Amino acid sequence: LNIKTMIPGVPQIDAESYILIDYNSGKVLAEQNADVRRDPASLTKMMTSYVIGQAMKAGKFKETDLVTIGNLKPGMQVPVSQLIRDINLQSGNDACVAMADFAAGSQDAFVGLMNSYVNALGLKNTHFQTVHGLDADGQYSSARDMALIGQALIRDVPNEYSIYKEKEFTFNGIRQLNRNGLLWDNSLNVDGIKTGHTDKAGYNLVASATEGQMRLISAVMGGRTFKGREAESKKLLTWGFRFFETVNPLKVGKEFASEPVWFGDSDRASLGVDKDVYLTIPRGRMKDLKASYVLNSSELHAPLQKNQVVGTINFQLDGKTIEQRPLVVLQEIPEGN
Repeated sequence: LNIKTMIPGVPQIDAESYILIDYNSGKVLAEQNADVRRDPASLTKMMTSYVIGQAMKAGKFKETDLVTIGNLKPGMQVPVSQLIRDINLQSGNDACVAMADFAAGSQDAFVGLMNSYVNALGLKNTHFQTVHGLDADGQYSSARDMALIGQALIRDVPNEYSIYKEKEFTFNGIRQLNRNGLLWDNSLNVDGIKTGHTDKAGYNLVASATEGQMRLISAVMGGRTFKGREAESKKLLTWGFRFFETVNPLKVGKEFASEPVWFGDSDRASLGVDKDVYLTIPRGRMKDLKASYVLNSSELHAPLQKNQVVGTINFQLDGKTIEQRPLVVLQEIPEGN
């Protein structure tokens, strides 16, 4: 029933590894060697910028604060806004060392923070050695881990992430461009990430684009040619938006169902979810998306705690449950008698 339930063929991507994920759902739309350990090269500055965003989020320093350059010439004073624009748009290696020392006291302690953020994110194939990644040796990542770093940037530090769409900034009366060529592509709404090239790392790009409420993240690593620098990723984004859509069937705190309660201070339980429901399904099939729920006991008896789990919501497509979520009590019901 062949055109409704059709599974699209993934385009040909000329690179060694790639992954395409939906920012909200976390769904994996396409993947090839996504867990293979490779050199991220200057994609390493994504994690560097993540750690800086977290420090600014926590109030440790601000954009208007002044940084002294040490061992861009030594002893000049540069605002944080400039140094992080240099890191984010230009990938400047100087600015990474000046910021690591400002923020963490030394490079090594900063590297120590990079790698604990790797474990906090759950990344299983990334490890850093320097703040900048210049050393063609020894440090590694994967297309999957790099896209997950991209997502955490957008999610955890939105004030850091908003800097990556700036097209230009002025280092000292010197106008500097963002190096991410996809920002000027009028066919897409790209607002991110990082570009990097090393003869052994190949061409690498972590991009993010939006269409409607939908956000996609791609990571292509070890791209083989100059002319596919931007084009390969643009293929993959475009493909993902053409065949898929992300819908949001249920938000936190909304009443999904209502069920009778025995023995409490009220006779009805307001039921829902404790986390937002985002799903990624084949474009155009929403009106076929059905939701239903099953309870774990026949009668809901009091007491009920707020966010207690009393069942499961089953999201279905073609008689296929594509996702299940815990159904929770949205408002506490103390035992009445």
